[PDB]
Amino acid sequence: HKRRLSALGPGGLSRERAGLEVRDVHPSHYGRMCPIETPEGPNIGLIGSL
DNA sequence: CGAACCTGGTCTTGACTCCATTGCCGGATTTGTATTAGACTGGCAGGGTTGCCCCGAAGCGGGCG
Repeated sequence: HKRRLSALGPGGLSRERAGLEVRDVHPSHYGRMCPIETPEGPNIGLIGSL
Protein backbone atom coordinates (compact mmCIF):
# COMPACT_ATOMS: atom_id res chain seq x y z
CA HIS A 1 0.00 0.00 0.00
CA LYS A 2 3.12 2.05 0.17
CA ARG A 3 5.13 2.21 -3.08
CA ARG A 4 1.78 2.67 -4.83
CA LEU A 5 1.38 4.88 -7.87
CA SER A 6 -2.15 6.24 -8.22
CA ALA A 7 -3.06 8.45 -11.16
CA LEU A 8 -6.36 9.53 -9.62
CA GLY A 9 -6.92 12.17 -6.97
CA PRO A 10 -7.30 15.93 -6.62
CA GLY A 11 -5.31 17.45 -9.43
CA GLY A 12 -5.51 14.12 -11.24
CA LEU A 13 -7.97 12.51 -13.60
CA SER A 14 -11.06 10.78 -12.26
CA ARG A 15 -12.35 7.46 -13.54
CA GLU A 16 -15.19 8.88 -15.64
CA ARG A 17 -12.77 11.39 -17.15
CA ALA A 18 -10.34 8.51 -17.72
CA GLY A 19 -9.71 7.61 -21.33
CA LEU A 20 -8.58 4.22 -22.51
CA GLU A 21 -5.19 5.47 -23.69
CA VAL A 22 -3.88 6.44 -20.25
CA ARG A 23 -4.55 2.94 -18.97
CA ASP A 24 -2.20 1.18 -21.37
CA VAL A 25 1.48 0.42 -20.87
CA HIS A 26 3.68 2.87 -22.71
CA PRO A 27 7.15 1.39 -23.38
CA SER A 28 8.74 3.90 -21.00
CA HIS A 29 7.28 1.96 -18.08
CA TYR A 30 10.02 -0.69 -18.26
CA GLY A 31 11.94 -0.39 -15.01
CA ARG A 32 9.86 2.49 -13.71
CA MET A 33 6.44 0.95 -13.06
CA CYS A 34 5.34 -2.66 -13.10
CA PRO A 35 3.14 -3.69 -16.03
CA ILE A 36 1.66 -6.61 -14.10
CA GLU A 37 0.31 -5.39 -10.80
CA THR A 38 -2.85 -3.30 -10.99
CA PRO A 39 -6.27 -3.71 -9.34
CA GLU A 40 -8.54 -5.75 -11.56
CA GLY A 41 -11.69 -3.75 -10.85
CA PRO A 42 -12.52 -0.54 -12.65
CA ASN A 43 -9.07 0.85 -11.89
CA ILE A 44 -6.92 -1.09 -14.34
CA GLY A 45 -3.93 1.12 -15.05
CA LEU A 46 -4.99 4.08 -12.95
CA ILE A 47 -3.35 2.51 -9.89
CA GLY A 48 0.05 0.91 -10.12
CA SER A 49 3.16 0.27 -8.07
CA LEU A 50 6.82 1.18 -8.39
C1' DC B 1 -88.54 -31.24 61.24
C1' DG B 2 -86.61 -27.54 63.67
C1' DA B 3 -82.80 -24.55 66.19
C1' DA B 4 -78.90 -22.33 66.15
C1' DC B 5 -74.55 -21.41 63.75
C1' DC B 6 -70.90 -19.23 61.02
C1' DT B 7 -69.74 -17.94 57.00
C1' DG B 8 -70.20 -17.17 51.37
C1' DG B 9 -70.19 -12.59 50.24
C1' DT B 10 -73.20 -7.71 49.16
C1' DC B 11 -73.59 -3.32 50.07
C1' DT B 12 -73.41 0.78 52.47
C1' DT B 13 -71.77 4.67 55.69
C1' DG B 14 -68.89 7.56 57.64
C1' DA B 15 -64.56 9.26 58.76
C1' DC B 16 -59.90 10.31 57.25
C1' DT B 17 -55.85 11.11 53.93
C1' DC B 18 -53.80 12.45 49.97
C1' DC B 19 -53.28 14.70 46.11
C1' DA B 20 -53.83 17.19 41.96
C1' DT B 21 -55.14 21.76 40.14
C1' DT B 22 -55.57 26.18 39.62
C1' DG B 23 -54.53 30.85 41.55
C1' DC B 24 -51.97 34.39 42.76
C1' DC B 25 -47.65 36.47 43.14
C1' DG B 26 -43.08 37.67 43.02
C1' DG B 27 -38.43 37.04 41.35
C1' DA B 28 -35.35 35.00 37.56
C1' DT B 29 -34.38 34.48 32.90
C1' DT B 30 -35.18 35.03 28.30
C1' DT B 31 -36.00 37.27 23.95
C1' DG B 32 -36.71 41.26 21.28
C1' DT B 33 -35.48 46.10 20.09
C1' DA B 34 -32.84 50.29 20.08
C1' DT B 35 -28.41 52.73 20.13
C1' DT B 36 -23.66 53.79 19.96
C1' DA B 37 -20.68 60.72 15.98
C1' DG B 38 -13.28 61.15 13.52
C1' DA B 39 -13.22 58.54 8.50
C1' DC B 40 -13.59 54.78 6.60
C1' DT B 41 -17.14 54.40 -0.31
C1' DG B 42 -17.42 49.43 -6.23
C1' DG B 43 -16.01 41.34 -3.99
C1' DC B 44 -12.22 37.48 -4.30
C1' DA B 45 -9.64 34.15 -7.71
C1' DG B 46 -10.89 30.44 -8.52
C1' DG B 47 -10.60 26.18 -11.77
C1' DG B 48 -9.63 23.04 -16.04
C1' DT B 49 -8.06 18.80 -19.55
C1' DT B 50 -13.68 12.47 -22.24
C1' DG B 51 -15.97 11.37 -25.86
C1' DC B 52 -19.87 11.20 -28.52
C1' DC B 53 -24.45 12.98 -30.13
C1' DC B 54 -28.16 16.14 -31.28
C1' DC B 55 -29.55 20.55 -31.81
C1' DG B 56 -29.88 25.26 -31.71
C1' DA B 57 -27.32 29.88 -32.22
C1' DA B 58 -24.16 33.22 -34.29
C1' DG B 59 -21.63 34.37 -38.39
C1' DC B 60 -19.55 34.67 -42.90
C1' DG B 61 -19.70 34.36 -47.95
C1' DG B 62 -23.06 34.87 -51.43
C1' DG B 63 -26.00 37.31 -54.29
C1' DC B 64 -29.84 41.16 -54.83
C1' DG B 65 -34.03 45.71 -54.73
